[PDB]
Order: sequence, then structure tokens, then C-alpha cells
Amino acid sequence: ATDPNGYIVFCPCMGRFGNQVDQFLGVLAFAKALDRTLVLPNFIEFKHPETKMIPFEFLFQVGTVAKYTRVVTMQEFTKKIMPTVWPPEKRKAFCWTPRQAEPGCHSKEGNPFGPYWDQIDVSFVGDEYFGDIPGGFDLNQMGSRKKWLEKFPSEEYPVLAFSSAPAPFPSKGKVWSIQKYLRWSSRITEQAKKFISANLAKPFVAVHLRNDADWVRVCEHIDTTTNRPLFASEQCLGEGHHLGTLTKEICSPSKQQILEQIVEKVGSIGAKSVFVASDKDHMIDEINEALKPYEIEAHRQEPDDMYTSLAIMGRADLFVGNCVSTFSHIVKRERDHAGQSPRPSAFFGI
Amino acid sequence: ATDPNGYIVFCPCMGRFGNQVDQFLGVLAFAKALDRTLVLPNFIEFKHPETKMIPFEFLFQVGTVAKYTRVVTMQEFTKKIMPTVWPPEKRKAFCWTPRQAEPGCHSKEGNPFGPYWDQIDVSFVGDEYFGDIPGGFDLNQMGSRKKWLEKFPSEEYPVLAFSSAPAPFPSKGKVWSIQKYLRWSSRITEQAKKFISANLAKPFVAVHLRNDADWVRVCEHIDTTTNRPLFASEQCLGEGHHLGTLTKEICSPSKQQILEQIVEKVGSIGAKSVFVASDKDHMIDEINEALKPYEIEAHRQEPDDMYTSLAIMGRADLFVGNCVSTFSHIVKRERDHAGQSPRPSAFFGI
Ligand SMILES: C[C@@H]1O[C@H](OP(=O)(O)OP(=O)(O)OC[C@H]2O[C@@H](n3cnc4c(=O)[nH]c(N)nc43)[C@H](O)[C@@H]2O)[C@@H](O)[C@H](O)[C@@H]1O
Ligand SMILES: C[C@@H]1O[C@H](OP(=O)(O)OP(=O)(O)OC[C@H]2O[C@@H](n3cnc4c(=O)[nH]c(N)nc43)[C@H](O)[C@@H]2O)[C@@H](O)[C@H](O)[C@@H]1O
Repeated sequence: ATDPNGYIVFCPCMGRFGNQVDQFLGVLAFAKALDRTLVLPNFIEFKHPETKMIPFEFLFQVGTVAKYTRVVTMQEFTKKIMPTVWPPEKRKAFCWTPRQAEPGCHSKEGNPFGPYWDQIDVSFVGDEYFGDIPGGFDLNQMGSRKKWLEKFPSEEYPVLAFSSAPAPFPSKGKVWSIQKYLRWSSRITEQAKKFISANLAKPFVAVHLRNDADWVRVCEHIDTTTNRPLFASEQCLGEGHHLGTLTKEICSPSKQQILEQIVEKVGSIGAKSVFVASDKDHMIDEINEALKPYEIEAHRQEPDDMYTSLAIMGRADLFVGNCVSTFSHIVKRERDHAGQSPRPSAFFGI
Repeated sequence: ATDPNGYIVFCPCMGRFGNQVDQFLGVLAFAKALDRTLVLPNFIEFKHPETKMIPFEFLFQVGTVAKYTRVVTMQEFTKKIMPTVWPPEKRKAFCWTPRQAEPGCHSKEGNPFGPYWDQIDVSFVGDEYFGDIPGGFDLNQMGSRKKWLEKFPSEEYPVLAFSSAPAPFPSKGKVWSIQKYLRWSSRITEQAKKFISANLAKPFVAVHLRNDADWVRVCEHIDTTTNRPLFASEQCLGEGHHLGTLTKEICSPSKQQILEQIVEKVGSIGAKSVFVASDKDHMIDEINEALKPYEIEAHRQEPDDMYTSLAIMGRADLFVGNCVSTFSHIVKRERDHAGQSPRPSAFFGI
């Protein structure tokens, strides 16, 4: 059959993988609160000549996420549910308020908005708005699940379709534990285990080095006097930065600081190898020189596969991440929540 | 001196004049609720080779709006307040949440967003978000004025700058009475009085005929089974359309229906002339033929000045508007609220 309560489908249409997963956590909680089945999103990759949509199940296990709330794959939704439950004629786009491009949602305007819905051959014929609902999409505390059910009954609205993820960004502390239900696919887990077995004598420290030019730019624009959250910064500084001040040294550690701190961590755990995940400079030669007194080496994947890297860092004896990066935030959350007890993590500059 | 509580400045960056005034009502109430002075917006005109910014005071009286809440002109703000209170270095843009274009507000992206802020020589250097405040910008019922003051103290944030008006669209019934405080400038009022004296024997019926091609398109896309608000439709059908169903005949009356209803209204009040305001077809010859049994004529401005037209319709013995048009909504509100008692109005198809 199909879910009489209906469905939610959305585009993780903001940012790269870290941003997508960060919003996806909130969407999961949203769908559960509305008691509608979530269509699992295609994730989006930008480092190709065109945008690339990746099936949820290529990366994560459907069985594990199902344990949190009802889900269906994108394949099952588009091939089996959509044609009868949600024909082209009632494909309404949902958004907060009508917007300047006729004022509406404009769901397929720009990238990745267009290519995402085009990939599943979906166009919208009308708009629905939810900005007038008391509490927005924040359904637990400021709880308005009754108001959503009342405004969008399942019979008239079997599918709620959002071109922006109906979840805060950055994520709220309350949804971080949902990372427990995102388990890497068998394929990725096995690649992680093989790389570790072949290359990383235990215990190993894994580090995330986020250092490409766009990043240095983002860090150097930190306004230390307003001290607002920046991407995942609350993962190390607490909600609203109650623990301290985000600095440039935390956001973008110098090469010398990275080395000092790696060597320090290797010493604290008696590490027998280091794993490096980087968006650009893995600093393998520099780290190896710094590691010579310990007669151990740093290792990376060539090429660096971002998903296997995340998985390897989740398995590390110690993880040292970048506090600002939502990419590091994935690891921090998995390390915190995948098991019954937290595996330890640290952050550069902290 | 200057307001120690600080300022709000915003772009009425959605839609044409009717949409701008409709949001501007909500902004006025918002500013009053936060007890900050509102910088009066430049209104925006699109029917030129480029976008044109119009000073508030060219159209409306500053003295009258001041009676509702503290305001300052755009000229006074940019020439006298801005340089010391809000230098280039602390010009932060405010928005609901970071968005896909680095994720931020992107306040000057597109039109009229760019040209509006460029007109007052303003660029933004950082972003602030308010989506995390319980209740959004809806400060009376769901009241979060304390939360705004706490998050944005006046000393660190002397100017709250919004590239989208911090007000619902379409407007909520609760702000419609604020139309009382928008009185046409002396210049427009006098033009209205002269046109009436010279051309419109009293009592006169004024009609708004909204009939250009973009409009017929918007009307023909009405989904009668979801029966959601469309622009100003709640002005005749009540909040959430509790009074009835929006139809195409209401949104886009036929020529025959327009004539029938004009003739009917002329008969009910013993009218001695008709005034027509139109975005395209004033139907002067057709209305005159239909009016021959009454030996009266229909009259229009050549060219049709939209502000003087609004003002003339506000002064009419009877107004017959278009329920869907926010342009008609201005007149309906002024007729309802400018005086101590409502002047009568009606709507085609109602
Ligand atoms: C500047 C801002 O940075 C934010 O990134 P941040 O939170 O680190 O995290 P993400 O949203 O994942 O964006 C960073 C992307 O860069 C690549 N990347 C980062 N670290 C690694 C790595 O260790 N290995 C590999 N192979 N790739 C990496 C990868 O595609 C990743 O999704 C953005 O999402 C914002 O939208 C904005 O662009
Ligand atoms: C299709 C939708 O229609 C909405 O318009 P709607 O609510 O009627 O009201 P407005 O937001 O004013 O947009 C209609 C504009 O068209 C012109 N116009 C309409 N009626 C008259 C008139 O009687 N005389 C003159 N001179 N000009 C008129 C004028 O520029 C007016 O601001 C838009 O604001 C939405 O953004 C969207 O475009």
C-alpha cells in the first residue's frame, strides 16, 4: 500500500555534503513530528562539469535510518508511489512565503534547484506557503504539528515538496543525535576497514584539514566582536558560542599549529599512524617530517574520496577536526552518537 | 540627536506598488513593536528602462505616518544619521537564514535588490539571522520583542537592515487599519481634487480595471479546489477565504460583466459620472456606450498616473475594485480607515 499520512520530499539544495547532511538531520525530525514518510534525498556533488545527484542508499543504509522514522528511497517514490499518489497536476511546491523571482516559491530557479527536480522529472504547477503557521517548521518546542495537519490534510496534500530543506541551518543541538541513524553503506564501510587494515597501524589519529582558498576567505571574514555561529562552530563552542570566541586560528590553523597539535595528539595516545583527510593540502610530507621522532607516518587516500574519508575518521582512535566545518561535524556527531558511548574527538585551536 | 534604540531600514523588494505598500504596513507595525525608528522606504517603479526609486515623501505625508510610530526620511537617514551611527564597516544585512546564492543573505543579488541599496550607496560586509528567534517577525501575538532586543541590542546593532521587508505578504487583517496613516502628499491630493472638479460630476463611481496580459495569466491559474489566498483576495473573501471561493470571474471579470456591474452601481447611487483606473484597457468607449441610457460618461487620466488614480478612487462616492489586486486593496483600506467612518466599496464578481 502507501502511507495514508502522505509524504515529504525535499532538495538538500544548500551547500556541499556537510550542509546537506546537517539539514537532513532536521528534516528527519520534522517528518517524524508530522508523522509523514520521508522520501530519502539524493545528495548533491558539485566537483564535476555538472551537478551530480547521488542516491541516499549509495552512501547510507536505509535499514538504519528507518529505525528512526518511516522512509522510502527516491527510486521507490518515483517509480512506485509518485505516479498514482502525486500526479504532475498536483505537484505543488512548498515554501515559507511568496518571493521575488510572479511572486511564488520559484523551486527550479538556479542550481542545484533545477537539476535536482529535473533528475526526478518533477515540475511544479502551484505553490503552497507555511510561513503563516505559528512556529514554522520547528515542531518540538514551539510545537505546531496540529496546525500543519489542519492546513495540509493528507488527502488533499499527499506529498509535501520543499525546494529548500525544512530544517534549520546550522543544525540545532537537539537533532545532532539523529546522526546515530546514518550508518555508511556496506560498500563504504568495507573500503574504510580495508584502508585502515592496510595502512593505519593502531591506535591512529585522524585529522580533517580544511584548507582550500574559499575556506581561508571565509575564516578571514570572522567578526570576533559579534561572535555569531559560523557553520558548525557551535560543535566546539556551544550553542550561541557560550563557551568562547571563534577565532581565525580555530577556523584556519596555521601549518605550524597543525603540526604542533598533530604531534601533541600522537604523543598523548601513543599513536602508530596518522590519517589525513583534506579538501586540498594533505600536508603529507610536512606531517611526516614532524612525525620522524615517533617513527610513524601520515597517510591519505589517493584520490581523496570524501565519503570513505568521513567513514575512516569515524573509526579512528582519536579524531581531530575543524570546528567550523560541517564536514568535521559529521564525524564529531557519528563519533558522539553511533555507538553506546562517545569515541573521543578534539578540534584544532581548541 | 539620534534614536538610542536604533533604526530599521529595508527594501520593499517584492512586487509592484500594491505589494510594496502591503508589506510596508507590516513593517510599520514591526518597527513600532521593536521601538526602533523606521527609515521610510523608497518605493520602486518598474515601468521605465531601468528600475526607479521614489522617495516616500513624494507620495505620502511624513507628518501623518509619524503619528503611528517614529520615522525618518531616507534623505535624513543617509545624509545625517548613517555616516556616524552606521558606517560602511558595520553594515550587516539581516535575513531569516543563510541561503544558497557562500551561504548568506545575498542582499544585492538581482533586481530590485541591487539597484535599491546602490541608490543609497550601501553595501553589506556581514550577515545576521533572525530565523532562530521564537515567533519570527510576528511581534504581536507570538510576541518576541524581548528576544529581538536581547539578540540585537541597540549599541551593537544601531541599524537593522533587511533586504526583504520584515512583514508578511499578503498582509494580515490586523495591519490593514495602518492605512489610516498613509495620507497622499499635498501634490497628489491636489491633482486628485482638480481632476474630480473638472471631470467628475458627483456622486461618482470609481472602478479599478486590472486587465493586462500577465494578470489574465495569474487569474487563469486559480486552483478552485485548494482555494488559497491569492494576493489581496482576503479583502473580499475574509481571512483564509472563510466567506467563499475565489473564482476566475472575480479575479478577471469579462467585459460584459464589468459593464453590467458598472451600470448596476451607477443606477444604485444615481451616479453622475464614472472614473476608470486601468493598467491597460480603460474601456472608455464601451463603458460610454453602456452609460448612454443614463446620459453620463466614464473618464480617465491621460496618461494614467497610478498614484493620482489611487487618490481619486479613495475620494469616490463609490469604489468598485478588483478583489485580487493589492492595488485595489490600497483603496479599500483607505476607504475603510482614512476617516472616522468607512466610505463604501464593492468588488467585481462579489
Ligand atoms: C565556505 C563554506 O564551506 C562549507 O563547507 P564545510 O562546512 O567544510 O563542509 P561541506 O558542506 O561538506 O563543504 C565542504 C566540501 O568540500 C570538500 N571537502 C572538505 N573536506 C574534505 C575532505 O577532507 N576530503 C575530501 N575529499 N573533500 C573534502 C567536500 O566536497 C565537502 O563536501 C560549505 O558547505 C558552505 O556552503 C561554504 O562553501
Ligand atoms: C501578477 C501579480 O500582480 C500584482 O499586482 P497587483 O496586486 O494588482 O498590484 P501592484 O503590486 O500594484 O502591481 C500592479 C501594478 O500595475 C500597474 N497598475 C495596476 N493598476 C493600475 C491602474 O489602475 N493604473 C495605473 N496607472 N497602473 C496600474 C501599477 O504599476 C501597479 O503598481 C503584482 O504586484 C504581483 O507582483 C504580480 O505581478
